[PDB]
Amino acid sequence: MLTLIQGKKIVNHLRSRLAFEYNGQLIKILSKNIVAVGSLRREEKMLNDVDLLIIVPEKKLLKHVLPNIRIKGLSFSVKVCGERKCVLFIEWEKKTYQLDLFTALAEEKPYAIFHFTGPVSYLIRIRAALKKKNYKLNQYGLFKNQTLVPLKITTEKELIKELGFTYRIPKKRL
Amino acid sequence: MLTLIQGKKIVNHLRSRLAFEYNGQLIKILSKNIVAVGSLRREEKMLNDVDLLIIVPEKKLLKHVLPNIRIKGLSFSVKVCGERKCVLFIEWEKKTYQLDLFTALAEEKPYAIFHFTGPVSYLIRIRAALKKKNYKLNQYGLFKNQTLVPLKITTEKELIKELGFTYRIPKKRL
DNA sequence: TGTAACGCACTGCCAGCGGCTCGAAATCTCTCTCGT
Repeated sequence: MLTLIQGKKIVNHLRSRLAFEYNGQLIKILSKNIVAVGSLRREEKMLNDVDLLIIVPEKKLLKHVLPNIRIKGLSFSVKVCGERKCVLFIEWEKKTYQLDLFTALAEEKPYAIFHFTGPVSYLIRIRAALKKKNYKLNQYGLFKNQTLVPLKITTEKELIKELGFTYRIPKKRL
Repeated sequence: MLTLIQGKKIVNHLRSRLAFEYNGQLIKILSKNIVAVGSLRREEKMLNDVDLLIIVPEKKLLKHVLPNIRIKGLSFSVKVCGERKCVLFIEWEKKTYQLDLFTALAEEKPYAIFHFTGPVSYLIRIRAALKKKNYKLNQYGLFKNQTLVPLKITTEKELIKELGFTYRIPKKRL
Protein backbone atom coordinates (compact mmCIF):
# COMPACT_ATOMS: atom_id res chain seq x y z
CA MET A 1 0.00 0.00 0.00
CA LEU A 2 0.96 3.64 -0.52
CA THR A 3 0.16 6.89 1.22
CA LEU A 4 -2.11 9.37 -0.54
CA ILE A 5 0.88 11.65 -1.19
CA GLN A 6 2.89 8.60 -2.29
CA GLY A 7 0.28 8.11 -4.99
CA LYS A 8 0.17 11.87 -5.61
CA LYS A 9 3.95 12.07 -6.03
CA ILE A 10 3.77 9.30 -8.65
CA VAL A 11 1.01 10.81 -10.80
CA ASN A 12 2.89 13.96 -11.83
CA HIS A 13 6.01 12.05 -12.92
CA LEU A 14 3.94 10.04 -15.43
CA ARG A 15 2.01 12.70 -17.38
CA SER A 16 5.12 13.45 -19.49
CA ARG A 17 6.42 9.92 -20.20
CA LEU A 18 3.41 8.27 -21.84
CA ALA A 19 3.09 6.43 -25.16
CA PHE A 20 1.44 3.42 -26.78
CA GLU A 21 2.78 1.43 -29.72
CA TYR A 22 0.90 1.20 -33.02
CA ASN A 23 2.41 0.29 -36.42
CA GLY A 24 5.78 1.55 -35.23
CA GLN A 25 4.20 4.95 -34.47
CA LEU A 26 4.79 5.40 -30.75
CA ILE A 27 2.14 8.02 -29.97
CA LYS A 28 2.38 10.11 -26.82
CA ILE A 29 -0.66 10.41 -24.53
CA LEU A 30 -1.63 13.96 -23.57
CA SER A 31 -2.08 15.03 -19.95
CA LYS A 32 -5.38 16.80 -20.68
CA ASN A 33 -7.00 13.48 -21.67
CA ILE A 34 -5.68 12.01 -18.37
CA VAL A 35 -7.84 11.92 -15.23
CA ALA A 36 -6.91 10.47 -11.85
CA VAL A 37 -9.54 8.32 -10.15
CA GLY A 38 -10.11 5.52 -7.63
CA SER A 39 -9.31 5.69 -3.94
CA LEU A 40 -6.73 8.28 -5.03
CA ARG A 41 -9.32 10.78 -6.27
CA ARG A 42 -11.39 9.96 -3.18
CA GLU A 43 -8.35 11.36 -1.32
CA GLU A 44 -8.24 8.38 1.02
CA LYS A 45 -5.19 8.64 3.28
CA MET A 46 -3.86 5.12 2.62
CA LEU A 47 -4.10 3.74 -0.91
CA ASN A 48 -4.79 0.07 -1.60
CA ASP A 49 -3.68 0.59 -5.23
CA VAL A 50 -3.58 3.23 -7.99
CA ASP A 51 -6.33 3.78 -10.55
CA LEU A 52 -6.08 5.94 -13.68
CA LEU A 53 -8.50 6.80 -16.50
CA ILE A 54 -7.73 7.67 -20.13
CA ILE A 55 -9.74 9.81 -22.56
CA VAL A 56 -9.46 8.03 -25.93
CA PRO A 57 -10.81 10.27 -28.74
CA GLU A 58 -11.40 7.61 -31.42
CA LYS A 59 -13.25 4.30 -31.30
CA LYS A 60 -10.95 2.12 -33.42
CA LEU A 61 -7.93 2.80 -31.17
CA LEU A 62 -9.35 0.47 -28.47
CA LYS A 63 -7.76 -2.71 -29.83
CA HIS A 64 -4.31 -1.01 -30.02
CA VAL A 65 -3.89 1.30 -26.99
CA LEU A 66 -3.88 -0.82 -23.83
CA PRO A 67 -2.50 -3.97 -25.57
CA ASN A 68 0.53 -2.11 -26.94
CA ILE A 69 1.30 0.33 -24.12
CA ARG A 70 4.84 1.44 -23.31
CA ILE A 71 6.45 2.88 -20.18
CA LYS A 72 9.53 5.11 -19.96
CA GLY A 73 11.99 4.53 -17.13
CA LEU A 74 10.28 2.02 -14.84
CA SER A 75 10.58 -1.71 -14.22
CA PHE A 76 7.16 -3.33 -14.59
CA SER A 77 5.38 -6.57 -15.46
CA VAL A 78 2.15 -7.50 -17.24
CA LYS A 79 -0.46 -9.78 -15.65
CA VAL A 80 -3.66 -9.25 -17.66
CA CYS A 81 -4.61 -6.85 -20.44
CA GLY A 82 -7.56 -6.13 -22.70
CA GLU A 83 -8.89 -3.10 -24.60
CA ARG A 84 -10.73 -1.61 -21.59
CA LYS A 85 -8.84 -2.94 -18.54
CA CYS A 86 -5.11 -3.41 -18.00
CA VAL A 87 -3.37 -4.32 -14.73
CA LEU A 88 0.41 -4.04 -14.32
CA PHE A 89 2.82 -4.58 -11.45
CA ILE A 90 5.58 -1.98 -11.09
CA GLU A 91 8.83 -1.29 -9.21
CA TRP A 92 8.63 2.20 -7.82
CA GLU A 93 11.54 2.98 -5.54
CA LYS A 94 12.30 -0.70 -4.64
CA LYS A 95 8.75 -1.60 -3.63
CA THR A 96 6.01 -3.33 -5.63
CA TYR A 97 2.39 -2.18 -5.84
CA GLN A 98 -0.68 -2.90 -7.98
CA LEU A 99 -1.91 -0.44 -10.62
CA ASP A 100 -5.18 -0.23 -12.56
CA LEU A 101 -5.55 1.35 -16.01
CA PHE A 102 -8.79 2.00 -17.89
CA THR A 103 -9.81 3.64 -21.18
CA ALA A 104 -12.99 5.55 -22.00
CA LEU A 105 -14.57 7.29 -24.98
CA ALA A 106 -15.14 11.01 -25.45
CA GLU A 107 -18.91 10.71 -24.95
CA GLU A 108 -18.44 8.38 -21.96
CA LYS A 109 -16.21 10.91 -20.12
CA PRO A 110 -18.74 12.10 -17.50
CA TYR A 111 -20.35 8.66 -17.26
CA ALA A 112 -16.90 7.06 -16.89
CA ILE A 113 -15.40 9.64 -14.50
CA PHE A 114 -18.39 9.22 -12.16
CA HIS A 115 -18.15 5.41 -12.21
CA PHE A 116 -14.42 5.04 -11.54
CA THR A 117 -14.41 7.67 -8.77
CA GLY A 118 -16.48 5.33 -6.61
CA PRO A 119 -16.63 3.99 -4.12
CA VAL A 120 -18.61 0.81 -4.84
CA SER A 121 -21.17 1.37 -2.06
CA TYR A 122 -21.99 4.90 -3.27
CA LEU A 123 -22.47 3.62 -6.83
CA ILE A 124 -24.80 0.76 -5.84
CA ARG A 125 -27.36 3.07 -4.22
CA ILE A 126 -27.64 5.08 -7.44
CA ARG A 127 -27.86 2.01 -9.69
CA ALA A 128 -30.38 0.59 -7.22
CA ALA A 129 -32.77 3.54 -7.56
CA LEU A 130 -32.31 3.61 -11.34
CA LYS A 131 -32.91 -0.14 -11.58
CA LYS A 132 -36.12 0.64 -9.66
CA LYS A 133 -36.87 3.17 -12.44
CA ASN A 134 -36.32 0.80 -15.40
CA TYR A 135 -32.86 2.30 -16.01
CA LYS A 136 -29.42 0.70 -16.31
CA LEU A 137 -26.42 2.89 -15.45
CA ASN A 138 -22.82 2.02 -16.29
CA GLN A 139 -19.52 3.74 -17.06
CA TYR A 140 -20.54 4.06 -20.73
CA GLY A 141 -23.99 5.65 -20.69
CA LEU A 142 -27.56 5.36 -19.48
CA PHE A 143 -30.21 2.99 -20.81
CA LYS A 144 -33.90 2.20 -20.60
CA ASN A 145 -34.73 -1.21 -22.11
CA GLN A 146 -31.24 -1.09 -23.67
CA THR A 147 -32.06 2.26 -25.32
CA LEU A 148 -29.59 5.10 -24.74
CA VAL A 149 -30.70 8.14 -22.75
CA PRO A 150 -28.82 11.16 -24.17
CA LEU A 151 -28.47 14.14 -21.84
CA LYS A 152 -27.29 17.69 -22.56
CA ILE A 153 -24.33 17.35 -20.19
CA THR A 154 -20.54 17.44 -20.48
CA THR A 155 -18.91 17.21 -17.05
CA GLU A 156 -19.44 14.62 -14.33
CA LYS A 157 -21.06 17.32 -12.17
CA GLU A 158 -23.68 18.16 -14.81
CA LEU A 159 -24.50 14.46 -15.14
CA ILE A 160 -25.15 13.99 -11.41
CA LYS A 161 -27.38 17.07 -11.35
CA GLU A 162 -29.15 15.80 -14.47
CA LEU A 163 -29.40 12.39 -12.78
CA GLY A 164 -31.27 14.20 -10.00
CA PHE A 165 -28.95 13.41 -7.10
CA THR A 166 -27.00 15.52 -4.61
CA TYR A 167 -23.55 16.15 -6.08
CA ARG A 168 -20.74 15.17 -3.72
CA ILE A 169 -16.98 15.57 -4.11
CA PRO A 170 -14.97 12.29 -4.25
CA LYS A 171 -14.17 11.97 -0.53
CA LYS A 172 -17.79 12.83 0.30
CA ARG A 173 -18.87 9.85 -1.82
CA LEU A 174 -19.30 6.70 0.27
CA MET B 1 -58.21 -39.15 -35.24
CA LEU B 2 -59.96 -36.98 -32.64
CA THR B 3 -63.33 -35.34 -32.24
CA LEU B 4 -63.49 -31.55 -32.40
CA ILE B 5 -63.96 -31.31 -28.63
CA GLN B 6 -61.32 -34.00 -28.01
CA GLY B 7 -58.63 -31.72 -29.44
CA LYS B 8 -60.07 -28.68 -27.65
CA LYS B 9 -60.04 -30.47 -24.28
CA ILE B 10 -56.35 -31.16 -24.93
CA VAL B 11 -55.49 -27.59 -25.99
CA ASN B 12 -56.33 -26.03 -22.62
CA HIS B 13 -54.20 -28.63 -20.84
CA LEU B 14 -51.24 -27.59 -23.01
CA ARG B 15 -51.28 -23.77 -22.90
CA SER B 16 -50.09 -23.92 -19.27
CA ARG B 17 -47.58 -26.77 -19.55
CA LEU B 18 -45.35 -25.54 -22.39
CA ALA B 19 -41.65 -24.70 -22.42
CA PHE B 20 -38.58 -24.82 -24.63
CA GLU B 21 -35.00 -25.28 -23.47
CA TYR B 22 -32.30 -22.70 -24.17
CA ASN B 23 -28.87 -22.56 -22.48
CA GLY B 24 -30.26 -24.46 -19.50
CA GLN B 25 -32.81 -21.65 -19.13
CA LEU B 26 -36.15 -23.41 -19.57
CA ILE B 27 -38.41 -20.67 -20.95
CA LYS B 28 -42.18 -21.02 -20.64
CA ILE B 29 -44.49 -20.32 -23.58
CA LEU B 30 -47.32 -17.93 -22.78
CA SER B 31 -50.90 -18.82 -23.68
CA LYS B 32 -51.45 -15.43 -25.32
CA ASN B 33 -48.76 -16.14 -27.92
CA ILE B 34 -50.46 -19.52 -28.62
CA VAL B 35 -53.13 -19.78 -31.33
CA ALA B 36 -54.92 -22.91 -32.55
CA VAL B 37 -55.48 -23.45 -36.27
CA GLY B 38 -56.09 -26.21 -38.79
CA SER B 39 -59.15 -28.43 -38.86
CA LEU B 40 -59.54 -27.46 -35.19
CA ARG B 41 -60.09 -23.75 -35.80
CA ARG B 42 -62.28 -24.62 -38.80
CA GLU B 43 -64.51 -26.40 -36.24
CA GLU B 44 -64.52 -29.51 -38.42
CA LYS B 45 -66.32 -32.42 -36.76
CA MET B 46 -63.48 -34.96 -36.95
CA LEU B 47 -59.83 -33.95 -36.50
CA ASN B 48 -57.10 -35.80 -38.37
CA ASP B 49 -54.52 -34.07 -36.14
CA VAL B 50 -53.96 -30.94 -34.04
CA ASP B 51 -52.36 -27.74 -35.34
CA LEU B 52 -50.91 -24.93 -33.23
CA LEU B 53 -49.15 -21.68 -34.14
CA ILE B 54 -46.69 -19.84 -31.89
CA ILE B 55 -45.85 -16.13 -31.75
CA VAL B 56 -42.07 -15.93 -31.31
CA PRO B 57 -41.13 -12.30 -30.54
CA GLU B 58 -37.45 -12.34 -31.53
CA LYS B 59 -35.70 -13.57 -34.67
CA LYS B 60 -32.68 -15.24 -33.04
CA LEU B 61 -34.95 -17.50 -30.97
CA LEU B 62 -36.13 -19.39 -34.09
CA LYS B 63 -33.41 -22.06 -34.09
CA HIS B 64 -33.94 -22.67 -30.34
CA VAL B 65 -37.72 -22.99 -29.77
CA LEU B 66 -39.08 -25.87 -31.85
CA PRO B 67 -35.81 -27.90 -31.80
CA ASN B 68 -35.65 -27.84 -28.00
CA ILE B 69 -39.34 -28.00 -27.00
CA ARG B 70 -40.45 -29.52 -23.70
CA ILE B 71 -43.73 -30.77 -22.23
CA LYS B 72 -44.44 -31.24 -18.52
CA GLY B 73 -46.01 -34.54 -17.52
CA LEU B 74 -46.15 -36.25 -20.91
CA SER B 75 -44.22 -38.97 -22.68
CA PHE B 76 -43.76 -37.87 -26.29
CA SER B 77 -41.72 -38.44 -29.44
CA VAL B 78 -40.40 -36.37 -32.35
CA LYS B 79 -40.92 -37.23 -36.02
CA VAL B 80 -39.49 -34.18 -37.82
CA CYS B 81 -38.40 -30.81 -36.49
CA GLY B 82 -36.85 -27.55 -37.68
CA GLU B 83 -37.27 -23.93 -36.70
CA ARG B 84 -40.56 -23.39 -38.59
CA LYS B 85 -42.29 -26.81 -38.53
CA CYS B 86 -42.33 -29.49 -35.83
CA VAL B 87 -44.38 -32.70 -35.89
CA LEU B 88 -44.73 -34.89 -32.80
CA PHE B 89 -46.57 -38.07 -31.94
CA ILE B 90 -48.10 -37.99 -28.46
CA GLU B 91 -49.82 -40.25 -25.91
CA TRP B 92 -53.03 -38.68 -24.73
CA GLU B 93 -55.21 -41.19 -22.86
CA LYS B 94 -53.25 -44.26 -24.09
CA LYS B 95 -54.10 -43.48 -27.70
CA THR B 96 -51.70 -42.12 -30.32
CA TYR B 97 -52.31 -38.96 -32.33
CA GLN B 98 -50.27 -36.68 -34.57
CA LEU B 99 -49.52 -33.06 -33.64
CA ASP B 100 -48.32 -30.11 -35.71
CA LEU B 101 -46.37 -27.14 -34.34
CA PHE B 102 -45.49 -23.97 -36.25
CA THR B 103 -43.70 -20.77 -35.28
CA ALA B 104 -44.20 -17.21 -36.49
CA LEU B 105 -42.91 -13.79 -35.53
CA ALA B 106 -44.94 -11.06 -33.85
CA GLU B 107 -45.08 -9.14 -37.14
CA GLU B 108 -45.91 -12.29 -39.15
CA LYS B 109 -48.97 -12.97 -36.92
CA PRO B 110 -51.83 -11.84 -39.22
CA TYR B 111 -50.24 -13.25 -42.38
CA ALA B 112 -49.51 -16.51 -40.54
CA ILE B 113 -52.91 -16.88 -38.83
CA PHE B 114 -54.68 -16.69 -42.20
CA HIS B 115 -52.43 -19.31 -43.83
CA PHE B 116 -52.58 -22.03 -41.17
CA THR B 117 -56.35 -21.66 -40.69
CA GLY B 118 -56.97 -23.07 -44.18
CA PRO B 119 -58.60 -24.91 -45.70
CA VAL B 120 -56.57 -25.85 -48.78
CA SER B 121 -59.22 -25.11 -51.43
CA TYR B 122 -60.09 -21.70 -49.98
CA LEU B 123 -56.40 -20.74 -49.92
CA ILE B 124 -55.73 -21.87 -53.51
CA ARG B 125 -58.65 -19.91 -54.96
CA ILE B 126 -57.59 -16.71 -53.19
CA ARG B 127 -53.89 -17.07 -54.05
CA ALA B 128 -54.85 -17.84 -57.66
CA ALA B 129 -56.39 -14.40 -58.22
CA LEU B 130 -53.45 -12.76 -56.43
CA LYS B 131 -51.00 -14.60 -58.69
CA LYS B 132 -52.83 -12.95 -61.61
CA LYS B 133 -51.89 -9.53 -60.17
CA ASN B 134 -48.11 -10.04 -59.75
CA TYR B 135 -48.54 -10.78 -56.03
CA LYS B 136 -47.24 -13.65 -53.88
CA LEU B 137 -49.06 -14.59 -50.66
CA ASN B 138 -47.56 -16.79 -47.94
CA GLN B 139 -47.74 -17.23 -44.17
CA TYR B 140 -44.94 -14.66 -43.78
CA GLY B 141 -46.11 -11.61 -45.71
CA LEU B 142 -47.28 -10.13 -49.00
CA PHE B 143 -45.06 -9.33 -51.97
CA LYS B 144 -45.02 -7.62 -55.35
CA ASN B 145 -42.02 -8.42 -57.57
CA GLN B 146 -40.32 -10.02 -54.53
CA THR B 147 -40.55 -6.76 -52.56
CA LEU B 148 -42.55 -6.97 -49.34
CA VAL B 149 -45.80 -4.97 -49.24
CA PRO B 150 -46.41 -3.59 -45.72
CA LEU B 151 -50.03 -2.81 -44.85
CA LYS B 152 -51.37 -0.74 -41.95
CA ILE B 153 -53.06 -3.77 -40.37
CA THR B 154 -52.62 -5.82 -37.21
CA THR B 155 -55.27 -8.55 -37.07
CA GLU B 156 -56.15 -11.12 -39.72
CA LYS B 157 -59.52 -9.42 -40.26
CA GLU B 158 -57.87 -6.08 -41.07
CA LEU B 159 -55.63 -7.89 -43.56
CA ILE B 160 -58.58 -9.61 -45.26
CA LYS B 161 -60.42 -6.28 -45.49
CA GLU B 162 -57.28 -4.65 -46.90
CA LEU B 163 -57.00 -7.61 -49.28
CA GLY B 164 -60.49 -6.71 -50.49
CA PHE B 165 -62.27 -10.04 -49.99
CA THR B 166 -65.39 -11.28 -48.23
CA TYR B 167 -64.43 -12.12 -44.65
CA ARG B 168 -65.38 -15.65 -43.64
CA ILE B 169 -65.17 -17.22 -40.18
CA PRO B 170 -63.06 -20.44 -40.03
CA LYS B 171 -65.90 -22.92 -40.56
CA LYS B 172 -67.34 -20.64 -43.26
CA ARG B 173 -64.02 -20.79 -45.12
CA LEU B 174 -63.95 -23.56 -47.73
C1' DT C 1 -50.67 -21.63 -54.50
C1' DG C 2 -46.76 -21.54 -51.58
C1' DT C 3 -43.68 -23.67 -48.27
C1' DA C 4 -40.64 -26.72 -44.56
C1' DA C 5 -37.76 -30.74 -42.78
C1' DC C 6 -35.32 -34.04 -44.86
C1' DG C 7 -31.70 -36.96 -46.99
C1' DC C 8 -28.92 -37.55 -51.10
C1' DA C 9 -25.50 -36.41 -54.86
C1' DC C 10 -22.45 -32.93 -56.08
C1' DT C 11 -19.23 -30.01 -54.75
C1' DG C 12 -15.52 -27.06 -53.03
C1' DC C 13 -12.55 -26.54 -49.96
C1' DC C 14 -9.39 -26.34 -46.16
C1' DA C 15 -7.38 -29.15 -40.35
C1' DG C 16 -6.87 -32.22 -44.35
C1' DC C 17 -5.15 -30.81 -50.25
C1' DG C 18 -7.49 -35.64 -50.55
C1' DG C 19 -11.17 -36.30 -48.08
C1' DC C 20 -16.46 -36.40 -47.55
C1' DT C 21 -14.46 -39.57 -41.82
C1' DC C 22 -12.76 -37.52 -37.55
C1' DG C 23 -11.91 -33.69 -34.94
C1' DA C 24 -8.57 -29.47 -36.40
C1' DA C 25 -8.09 -24.20 -36.23
C1' DA C 26 -10.45 -20.34 -34.90
C1' DT C 27 -14.38 -17.93 -33.68
C1' DC C 28 -17.64 -18.86 -30.07
C1' DT C 29 -20.35 -18.67 -25.14
C1' DC C 30 -20.43 -19.80 -20.35
C1' DT C 31 -18.89 -18.74 -15.77
C1' DC C 32 -15.75 -16.98 -12.43
C1' DT C 33 -13.05 -13.62 -10.05
C1' DC C 34 -12.15 -9.83 -10.74
C1' DG C 35 -12.76 -4.14 -11.16
C1' DT C 36 -15.22 0.60 -9.56
